[PDB]
Amino acid sequence: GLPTMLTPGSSQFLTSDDFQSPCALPNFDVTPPIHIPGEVFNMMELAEIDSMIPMNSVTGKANTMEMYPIPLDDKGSATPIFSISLSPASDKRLQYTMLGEILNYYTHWTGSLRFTFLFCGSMMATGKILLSYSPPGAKPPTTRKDAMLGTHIIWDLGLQSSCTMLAPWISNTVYRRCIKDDFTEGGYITCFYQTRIVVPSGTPTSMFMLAFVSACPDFSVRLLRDTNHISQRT
Amino acid sequence: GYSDRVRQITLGNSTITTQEAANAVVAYGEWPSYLDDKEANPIDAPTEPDVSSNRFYTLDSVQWKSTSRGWWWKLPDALKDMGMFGQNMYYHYLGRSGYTVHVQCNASKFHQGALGVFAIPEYVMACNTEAKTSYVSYVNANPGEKGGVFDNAYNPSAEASEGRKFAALDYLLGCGVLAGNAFVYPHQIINLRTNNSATLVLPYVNSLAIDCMAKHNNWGLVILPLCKLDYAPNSSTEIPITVTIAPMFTEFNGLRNITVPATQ
Amino acid sequence: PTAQSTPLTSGVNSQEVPALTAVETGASGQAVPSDVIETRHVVNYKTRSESTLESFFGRSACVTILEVENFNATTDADRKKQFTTWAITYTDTVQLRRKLEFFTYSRFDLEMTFVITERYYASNTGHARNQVYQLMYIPPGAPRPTAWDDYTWQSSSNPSVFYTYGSAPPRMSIPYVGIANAYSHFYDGFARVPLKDETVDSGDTYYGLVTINDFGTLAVRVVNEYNPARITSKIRVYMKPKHVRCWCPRPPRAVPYRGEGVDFKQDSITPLTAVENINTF
Amino acid sequence: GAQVSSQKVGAHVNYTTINYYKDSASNAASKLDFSQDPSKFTEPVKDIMIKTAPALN
Ligand SMILES: CC(=O)N[C@H]1[C@H]([C@H](O)[C@H](O)CO)O[C@@](O)(C(=O)O)C[C@@H]1O
Ligand SMILES: [Ca+2]
Ligand SMILES: [Ca+2]
Ligand SMILES: [Ca+2]
Ligand SMILES: [Ca+2]
Ligand SMILES: [Cl-]
Ligand SMILES: [Cl-]
Ligand SMILES: [Cl-]
Ligand SMILES: [Cl-]
Repeated sequence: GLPTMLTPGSSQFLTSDDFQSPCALPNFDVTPPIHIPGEVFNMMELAEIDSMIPMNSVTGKANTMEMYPIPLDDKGSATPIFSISLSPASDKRLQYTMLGEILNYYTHWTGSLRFTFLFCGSMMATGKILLSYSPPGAKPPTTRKDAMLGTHIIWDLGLQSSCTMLAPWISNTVYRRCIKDDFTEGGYITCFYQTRIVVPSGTPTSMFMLAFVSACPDFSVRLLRDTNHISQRT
Repeated sequence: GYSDRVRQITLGNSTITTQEAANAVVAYGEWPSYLDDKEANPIDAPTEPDVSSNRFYTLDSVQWKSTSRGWWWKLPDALKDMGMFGQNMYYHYLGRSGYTVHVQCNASKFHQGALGVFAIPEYVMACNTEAKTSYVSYVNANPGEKGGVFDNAYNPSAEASEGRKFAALDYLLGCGVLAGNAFVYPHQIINLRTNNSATLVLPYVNSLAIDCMAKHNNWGLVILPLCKLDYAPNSSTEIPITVTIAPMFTEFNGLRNITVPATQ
Repeated sequence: PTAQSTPLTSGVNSQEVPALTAVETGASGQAVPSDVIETRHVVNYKTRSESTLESFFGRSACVTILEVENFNATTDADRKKQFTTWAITYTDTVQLRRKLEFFTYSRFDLEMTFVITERYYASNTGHARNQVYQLMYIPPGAPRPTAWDDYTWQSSSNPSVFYTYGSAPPRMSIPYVGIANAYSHFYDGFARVPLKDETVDSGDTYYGLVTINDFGTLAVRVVNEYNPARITSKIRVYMKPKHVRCWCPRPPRAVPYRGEGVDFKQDSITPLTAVENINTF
Repeated sequence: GAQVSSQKVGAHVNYTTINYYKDSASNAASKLDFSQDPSKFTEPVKDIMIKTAPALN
């Protein structure tokens, strides 16, 4: 025989190996392929689809359809409408979005996050809303005058129903970790009345908006891992 | 002059108009089509009923209330008793169809609410007994044009025989996934301040070229109130939701005597 | 091919309003940072290599644990411990199943790998010679063994692998074997149409993929006759989908499975932990 | 019948493959496919939507 010498690794079963193996059903004639709609090539295609943030997952609303709609009214309070950390894998509200679920199969993420808001009041309701992203390392914003110093958009409610706020990729590291982590903290997303919601008479004075999250085309993930979102008894 | 809000759809002898649309969805970017010779399976010359069957059928309307948790239908089940489409479906072993789905819900500039309208391939739903798995009667799975409703509570039956229906739990989309992620499925939203209709054009979707329509629903249609109906003068007001669906590029194989499914 | 680079952009004062849209259309938000902020040029050299379907599925996952024993069996129950049969499925475990169920339909070849382990049942019954295992794939219709040493194990046509304890984990490839043009992960239907006034039972019939799926049976035995020392074995079965295509994405499983279907369990349908307030960083 | 292809880059670069088996099912992983079309899921609309234009005109 050809003289050979076995190296370390010989006979091991590495579950991420990529070797050929003999076919148990040789010369099997596979069913011919046909075109099926909706072919997927990359999990990041799915990450670019909007899914609803369960933004109002408070006691009594968590694990109900009422976890999604963000309460709005015509009272013009100075208190924030919602506040959430840019922790898209680990945050209690972002982890169960479609993007959050995909991120929990990876260790590292990079790129820009898109937050799209749909106003679901009456046509007669008007308003201006400030949506802000504050990169980390300063006092988390709890007032409009701190929020407006960060990346922000002033949304005018009108015929165009929806407004997109970007959390642009602003990071020390080239990737953030898909866990709660001080070193790769992402910063703060907040929302304030810029004016207030105004309605005429015979109109609901309280209403909702829906918040969606998706990945931008600059977004990618690395280091495949098991998710903490599925388990079984043994 | 031409507008994303104003649309006419004509199929066979039937026309829909809308003046408050929001574009239209073509599911997975693919218009329906006939089955090509290079993808064909059954070898008998198919029936292509064209205008007799490929036309708008309007289902019984449902009432949207402040307390509604949502509605579901299956396709082709919802159209099984619809004119010549139903006859062609039941006289043949095999059928394929695309659809134009037109969901209709008008209100006023003073009403508010938002409906998610989702077209779901292989919309498999949970059963309502924990004594068994996958334990749903044919009759409960196939309600026809009346469809079914979602609930915000899960109350599985004491006895297996009493739980042979879907546990249509709204926030789990009746199937153990979070409803907030239903947007990965072809969808529109009817947001009353913006639009009064949703239009989805669906190609045939299956792991086969053609299949047994009486055994197998290709699509679920889900309507979920994402934001509850509200109207300040009367919180108890009801507005209709009307579902109108046209089969498209229908093709049938394996003609014999008519299929008459069990009713109990 | 790389993920998107960011172009150099300054401000705007314009009737062009890329920040506004209408998601009622069924379109997701499309705007990117250059639409709503001043951006520098950043060249993006990073790729989506590890999120291709081949990369996402490119792992051998444990799908079941089988048990077989080798000892002098004197009862029916003990005779049935000398071999095992398993209906081939990915639904005994949750991890690979959940990844596949991001999709409605799939097409792939399968790499199957096995990890075989033993222990002595007792210390007072001497020793056991090194054991050979037979793992026989019984396609639907082929006769199933009723004893560890019956005629079925001659395996003239069924594929078998003979594995020697302590050797490298055994491994073989299976083609895409589906009788349809893809595997269905979900089937909204039944195996037959129940007809008007038929006498066939409608009270104990099932629904969905469980009514139509059959990938056959794995049969495992120890080929050796019994030693005085009883040996108990575990066979861990691993699946890696390769040459993967998938269609029609789905929301992933959000709550525990309770069987082969989509059914959920009343005590396990609250995946979210409630936040203190809508304003909790 | 050796195939020579680019490796995935590391810290700091071709590799050779020969298929040993008569069944393609026996082959190692498919080569990296960077194909994508997110628009079939993110924008499956009949009428083109220009980002800078109103979504509804
Ligand atoms: C599986 C198991 O628990 N086996 C144990 C056995 C059995 O219980 C008895 O031998 C049966 O009578 O007992 C031991 O003390 C022994 O034999 O050395 C330890 C051994 O681990
Ligand atoms: Ca004809
Ligand atoms: Ca680039
Ligand atoms: Ca726009
Ligand atoms: Ca700019
Ligand atoms: Cl009916
Ligand atoms: Cl009957
Ligand atoms: Cl033998
Ligand atoms: Cl022997």
